Amino acid sequence: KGRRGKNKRELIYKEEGQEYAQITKMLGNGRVEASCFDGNKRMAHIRGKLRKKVWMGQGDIILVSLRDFQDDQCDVVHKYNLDEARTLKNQGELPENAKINE
Amino acid sequence: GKKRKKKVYTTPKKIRHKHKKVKLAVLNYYKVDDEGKVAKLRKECPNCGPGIFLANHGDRFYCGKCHSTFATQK
Amino acid sequence: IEDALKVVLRTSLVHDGLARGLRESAKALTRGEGQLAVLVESVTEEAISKLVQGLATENVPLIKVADAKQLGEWAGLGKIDRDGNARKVVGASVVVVKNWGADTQEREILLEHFSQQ
Amino acid sequence: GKVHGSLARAGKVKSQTPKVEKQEKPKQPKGRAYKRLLYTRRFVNVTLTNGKRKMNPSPS
RNA sequence: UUCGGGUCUUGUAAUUGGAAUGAGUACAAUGUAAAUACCUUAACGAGGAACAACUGGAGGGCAAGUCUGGUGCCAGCAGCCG
Ligand SMILES: [Mg+2]
Ligand SMILES: [Mg+2]
Ligand SMILES: [Mg+2]
Ligand SMILES: [Mg+2]
Ligand SMILES: [Mg+2]
Ligand SMILES: [Mg+2]
Ligand SMILES: [Zn+2]
Repeated sequence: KGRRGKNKRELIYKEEGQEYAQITKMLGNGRVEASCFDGNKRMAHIRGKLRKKVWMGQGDIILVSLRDFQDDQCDVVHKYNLDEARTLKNQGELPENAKINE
Repeated sequence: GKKRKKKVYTTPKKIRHKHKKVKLAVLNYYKVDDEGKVAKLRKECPNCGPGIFLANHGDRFYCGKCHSTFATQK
Repeated sequence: IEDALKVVLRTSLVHDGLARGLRESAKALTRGEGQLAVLVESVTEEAISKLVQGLATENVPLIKVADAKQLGEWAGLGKIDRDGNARKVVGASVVVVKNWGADTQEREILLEHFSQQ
Repeated sequence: GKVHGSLARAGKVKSQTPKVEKQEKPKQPKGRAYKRLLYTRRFVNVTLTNGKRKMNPSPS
C-alpha cells in the first residue's frame, strides 16, 4: 500500500520547553505515557503528522513538547530511531540514568 | 531525496589578490634633465621594443609585456 | 577656438589611437607613434607636465590646451546616453593622437604655429 | 528542527504575524451617498457584460 | 476612404469653484409651578466638509475574492457540511 503514500537525517535538540522522554508503556486511543528525564511520569499525546505515518514503541527515546498551561500532560513530536538515541546518550544533554539496549 | 549539511570550512580565508593602485609610476620610470633631454630608469625592453620599462627585483631584469620572454641577469 | 581638437579627437577615436591617461602617452611618445600631444596647465605639482615637456621634445609637436576637465569631457571619455554628458565626473589630463583618422581644415596648421612656428 | 518552538503557544500566529499598518483610504460617502456610489457601480455603468457580473474579480 | 468630429449622452479623476445647510454653540422669546428640552430665531458653526459609521461576512447553505503576505493538521476558524 505504498502507492497510496506520500512517498540520512540528523537529530534535533530540545529547545526551551521540550524534553527527551522514554516511553514506558503505550496507552490506548492513540495516547502514550513517558518518563521525562526529570523524575516525572507525563502523559503524551501522539501529535498529528505523526499518528499513522511513523510508529513508535516501548523503550524508545523520543522528543515531546510540553504545554505551558497544564504541565501534567504533553504532546510527542519527534521520534529517534535507535541509533541517534546512543548519540543523545553521548552528548549528555539528558541524564544517562536510562540506558536502552537489546 | 536528500538534505545537505552546511559546507563548514576548516580554512581561514583566501581573498582576491588585489592589484596595487600605483600612484604615478612614470616619475619613477623617467628622469627629466632640466627642460630638455629625459632619461629612462632601470632598463628598456629589447624583446618587446622601445618604451616598455622593465622590472627590478634582483640579479635579474624582467619583462611583462611578453612576460615570460625576458628575465635576464644584469 | 579649439573646434578642431574635438574633431581630431573624434577622428582618432574612429581609429582607436587615443593614448588616454598618461602611461600610454609616455610609452607611445618614446615610440614613433604619437602625433599630437596635449598636456594641460591644470596639473598639480607640475611634475607630469614638466616630464611631458621634456620628453616630447625628443612626435615632437604639441598643443598646450588647459582645463583638462572639459577636455576629457568632450575628448570621448564615457557615454552621452541621453542627450548630453551622462556621467558623474571624467577626465584625461593628458591626450595623445597616435593615428590621425581624418584630415581637412586644421591638422598641421596650428601645430606648425605652436611647435614649429 | 521538528518544530521551531513550543507547540500550542496559545496565540502563535497572532504573535508572529507581520503586522502591516492600516492605510489612509479617503472617506467613503456613507448613507444614501453609498447607494449613489453602488447603484452607479452596478446598474447604469454596466461593467462586465459577458456571462455573469463577476464583480469584485481577482486582478490577474 | 482607418480616420474622426464625442458631433448626443453617461460615467471615472488626491483635479477645481461658488452655492445650501444642519449637528453644536448661543442673543432672546416661547415653553414650565419653576425650569430643562422641543418648536422659532439673532449672531456664530463644512473642505479631507478629521463634523471621519459601525457591525458581521466573501467554499457551500448565502450576497460577496480561487487577490497579496503570514502560519503550516500548529495556531485557529467553523451554528452544519468542513
Ligand atoms: Mg508515486
Ligand atoms: Mg496528538
Ligand atoms: Mg461625522
Ligand atoms: Mg472571519
Ligand atoms: Mg470588514
Ligand atoms: Mg456567493
Ligand atoms: Zn620583453
